[PDB]
Amino acid sequence: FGAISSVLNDILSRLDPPEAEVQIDRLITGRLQSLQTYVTQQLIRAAE
Amino acid sequence: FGAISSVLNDILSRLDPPEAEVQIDRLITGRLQSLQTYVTQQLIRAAE
Amino acid sequence: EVFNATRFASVYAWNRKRISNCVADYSVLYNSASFSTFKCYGVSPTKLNDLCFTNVYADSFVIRGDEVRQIAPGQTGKIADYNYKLPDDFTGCVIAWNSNNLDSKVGGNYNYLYRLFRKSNLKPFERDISTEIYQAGSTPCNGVEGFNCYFPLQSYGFQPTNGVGYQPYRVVVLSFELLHAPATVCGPKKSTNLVKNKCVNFNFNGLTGTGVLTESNKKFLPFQQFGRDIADTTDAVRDPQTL
Amino acid sequence: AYTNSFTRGVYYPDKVFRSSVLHSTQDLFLPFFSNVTWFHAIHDNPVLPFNDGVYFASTEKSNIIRGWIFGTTLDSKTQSLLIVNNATNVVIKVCEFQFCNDPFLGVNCTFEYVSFKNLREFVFKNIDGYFKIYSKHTPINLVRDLPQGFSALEPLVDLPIGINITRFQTLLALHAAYYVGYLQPRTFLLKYNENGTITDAVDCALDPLSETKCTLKSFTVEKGIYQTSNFRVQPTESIVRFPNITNLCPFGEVFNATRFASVYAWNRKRISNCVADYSVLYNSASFSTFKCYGVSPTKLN
Amino acid sequence: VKNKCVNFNFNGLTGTGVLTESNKKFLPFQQFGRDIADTTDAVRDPQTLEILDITPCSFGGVSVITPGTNTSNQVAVLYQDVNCTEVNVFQTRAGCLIGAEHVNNSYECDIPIGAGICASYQT
Amino acid sequence: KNIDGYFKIYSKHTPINLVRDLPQGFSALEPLVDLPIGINITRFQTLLA
Amino acid sequence: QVQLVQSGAEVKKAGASVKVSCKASGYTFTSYDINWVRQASGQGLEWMGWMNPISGNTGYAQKFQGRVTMTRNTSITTAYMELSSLRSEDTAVYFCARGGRYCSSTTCYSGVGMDVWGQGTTVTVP
Amino acid sequence: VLTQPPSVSGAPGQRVTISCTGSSSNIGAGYDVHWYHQLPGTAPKFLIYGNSNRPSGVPDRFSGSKSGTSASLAITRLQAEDEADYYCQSYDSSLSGWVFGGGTKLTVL
Ligand SMILES: *[C@@H]1O[C@H](CO)[C@@H](O)[C@H](O)[C@H]1NC(C)=O
Ligand SMILES: *[C@@H]1O[C@H](CO)[C@@H](O)[C@H](O)[C@H]1NC(C)=O
Ligand SMILES: *[C@@H]1O[C@H](CO)[C@@H](O)[C@H](O)[C@H]1NC(C)=O
Ligand SMILES: *[C@@H]1O[C@H](CO)[C@@H](O)[C@H](O)[C@H]1NC(C)=O
Ligand SMILES: *[C@@H]1O[C@H](CO)[C@@H](O)[C@H](O)[C@H]1NC(C)=O
Ligand SMILES: *[C@@H]1O[C@H](CO)[C@@H](O)[C@H](O)[C@H]1NC(C)=O
Repeated sequence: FGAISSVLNDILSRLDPPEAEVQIDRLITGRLQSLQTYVTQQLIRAAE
Repeated sequence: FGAISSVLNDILSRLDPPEAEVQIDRLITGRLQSLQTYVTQQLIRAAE
Repeated sequence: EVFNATRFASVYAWNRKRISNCVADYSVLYNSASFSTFKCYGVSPTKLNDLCFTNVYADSFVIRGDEVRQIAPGQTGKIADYNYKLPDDFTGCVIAWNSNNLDSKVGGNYNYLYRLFRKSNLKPFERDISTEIYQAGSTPCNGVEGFNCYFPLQSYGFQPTNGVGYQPYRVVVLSFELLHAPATVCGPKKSTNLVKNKCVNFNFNGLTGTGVLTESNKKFLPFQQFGRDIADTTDAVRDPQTL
Repeated sequence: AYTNSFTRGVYYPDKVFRSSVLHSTQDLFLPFFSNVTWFHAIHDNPVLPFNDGVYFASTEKSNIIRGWIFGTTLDSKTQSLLIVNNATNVVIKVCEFQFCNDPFLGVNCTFEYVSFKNLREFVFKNIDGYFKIYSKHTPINLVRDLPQGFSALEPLVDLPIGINITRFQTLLALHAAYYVGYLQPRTFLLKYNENGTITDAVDCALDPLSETKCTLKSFTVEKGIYQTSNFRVQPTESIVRFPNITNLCPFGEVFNATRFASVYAWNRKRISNCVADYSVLYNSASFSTFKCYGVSPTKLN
Repeated sequence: VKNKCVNFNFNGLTGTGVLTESNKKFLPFQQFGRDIADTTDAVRDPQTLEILDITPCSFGGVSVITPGTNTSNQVAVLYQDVNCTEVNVFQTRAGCLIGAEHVNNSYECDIPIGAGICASYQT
Repeated sequence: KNIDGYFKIYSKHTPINLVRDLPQGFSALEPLVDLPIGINITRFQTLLA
Repeated sequence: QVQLVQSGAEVKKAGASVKVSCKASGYTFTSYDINWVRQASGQGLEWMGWMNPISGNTGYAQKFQGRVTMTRNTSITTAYMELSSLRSEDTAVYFCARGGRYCSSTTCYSGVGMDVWGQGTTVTVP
Repeated sequence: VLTQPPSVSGAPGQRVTISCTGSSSNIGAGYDVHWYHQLPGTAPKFLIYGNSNRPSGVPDRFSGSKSGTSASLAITRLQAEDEADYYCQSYDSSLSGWVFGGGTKLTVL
């Protein structure tokens, strides 16, 4: 998602909190937006 | 949503405009994404 | 007392002076060209007069000119981790004017002191007066300095003969925390009369907005200031002029 | 001696008025229906852990309990407060007062301020340098123990001392019934009424009733199934498994070589079969700048 | 350790899980294993050449069976898809149920649990 | 091959019984030794004895 | 940039006391521990103890216990070795030391008394 | 002094491991031994501390090694001009903080 790693254990062990918040809320923006695509997608699928 | 405050009169009354585009932009991408989840949620809810 | 002061504390025992029951104008601070760096991401410098603050603490200390970015949310450094920690959610504005001519003397301003050794990171806004000898090795240290025994609270030397990179610089955390406590330091603005049943641009203790102002029958307790709805938006207020 | 702390110990986390709305916050309260110790006032002042706070209650008829000393050493070695009320003045100072051999009141002076039928609840604490005096006086008709009932505990005065307290000792009057509940960083479902008195509270990390109470944001939960949190089998210990490397790596060699290459012909020294501690790297203070882009500057060892 | 999830760090790779023996025939250059979801499936112990399967231990959300507070204050907890070792205790296919006594008599479902188990409030 | 300065040796030894063409069947090359050299490689020449 | 001034040649009666000075001022003295080392005329050197200018540490050695105290005037940071009720063993040249390692470095290495002081002598003869 | 060639007549280049005998607290634990030198004609300016750790103008010929119950520093390249006064100091732990011996001297004939 534009962050420098994707395994969140690796990001936690890899980044300090001040830049970790930058990469991590990038990851959260990506992984949320994947989750709302997932839940609206299975929610429209649930309408189906 | 990553901004330092949540009331818009508070965030505008204490931020200088050049960094206020950044702070307001974080707040409105959060607000608009939450409102987007909201309007899609009532779009599928109004579909139901 | 916090700008024109004769005495400044150090980073180990920095003064945490509650400033309350006074009028904070900031306009003379704008008109002053004395400040060199005026850094804060919390509040704005110039559009601050219309705001009235919860309670402001002036953290008075001295650190180096290269250390002025250490007083920031999330900054990691020697003094930042052993003397004075700033939280990530820090609200308030740190001011650093030049101290080229104030906090210095010919023999060396030797009263400013700082910790260099600690086995733990600091809490935000803490007050560590620990006077034990730091243990460097595994040998027990019975108050005897030397090998594996050094004392953490280190001092500075400030002389006008020293270079401008080693010249004393003044950095002061006027910590403007907008917290729950009652507003007492408002801007130097004149008050107006109250209007009911007509919506008007209100600025009550720094909170701006538009709305109608009618009397309310609720018994706000003394020290009870606002009524917030579910949105934490101010639904009711107590007039600070008339109870 | 144990007691069931029925309902006491609820205060205001903040003093912003709310009406018919249930606010959830993390704060330090003692749990409801929990185990609290029972004391008498004959011939007992051990120094109990005020790790983050206790709740005090007094059954009083002649004003015997009159003060407290809270702190981390409580022996004038640290800043410790003393409370006396000489029938006309409220006196709360942390200044270097002369305390007795056994601290009582008769029957570093930095904080520059120099001057049954009744249940009394007092919680003196420090959160972020604020000293909140919490007080409530309540009439009752009960003699056996602390009463069952709800009592909001309101702040009165905030004073500039900001004191470390990790363990506390009560103050006696010589010529004290109290309760000790260990507070924890717990989340609490709080109820405000339209008149602004906190009428009820829930320690919602306690039992399934309360867990449903603060996940459903209601004091009354319907009959049903409700997911409240997640259960994870916590790791009891840490296992480290690394190759059986036996050679100290030549990191010092590429720091202390007799010559270094230019940027026109810089080298690729590739490393395998090594141990890297980086503790000598961080212990060396020679670093003029350390801009560490992918990995943490400190958290690498 | 085996059959007990702990904090492992195998050659810089961290996680939480149990370490069990595997029959997964690695080639000598190859060192790590992956899943369909390309997370770590197996590792070789770098000291003793053995294939160690990695699987995170039993986890899951906790759900709560509770009747009305206007009816009862009796409490119950449900641990779904947890086997009754790692946690008046009942084990079912849905998980480890603590608080409700298991009844061989069958009633109509009031508070659903999972895998055909349901809880209610009766004598 | 050499990629990023890593020289991986690939080897495979299989028997064949065929007369006209390379046989139809799948055979993967496995790394054995990875080597730190850092070169270009563009041309190969076959020698005999 | 280390500057070092001390007392001069003196004669004192047995049983007397001296208010001696070992005066360091004018530079980054804080990284340096102003310790104390002597030598007899024609003997090897010997270390009496340390005085730590870093905010108030006290600790002695055995050969002059009961005879000497120390204090520091932290304004301009004058170092003392207070020879009180003097005896025969202090008739020598007395000097200070200077812990040369840098204190904002975390590794506690050896004291490097790179610069050495002027003079101190309490000769006890009749 | 602690057990070395304690006071010998030595030309500048003599390859004499001018030692400094220390116990397990000194030869093993106190590896930060530094050599004071009160120089003839000036206040002590040893310019030799931490064994082979050198300031400017100081050569690596003063080699610092711990061997059993023996320290080491030597010189090379025999000449005439290096008449000097040497001292070894060790962290003696239970003794005073850092202690010498008897006053090693280097002199020519
Ligand atoms: C408070 O006291 C505890 C124990 O006495 C100690 O661990 C902690 O560091 C102290 N914190 C401060 C800010 O003094
Ligand atoms: C303070 O406010 C009240 C509000 O009516 C008023 O009576 C009083 O005059 C005010 N004080 C001054 C100095 O005007
Ligand atoms: C709260 O205040 C109102 C207003 O006077 C009063 O009538 C009522 O009795 C109070 N108590 C409640 C609502 O419990
Ligand atoms: C290294 O580890 C292996 C593990 O298989 C062991 O057999 C060997 O004895 C170890 N050698 C040393 C020197 O620890
Ligand atoms: C639950 O644990 C018991 C304990 O040994 C075991 O016998 C049983 O097989 C487990 N249940 C499942 C479904 O694996
Ligand atoms: C290796 O290959 C590149 C690309 O063909 C070439 O530019 C380079 O000059 C070669 N190396 C040397 C040492 O010539």
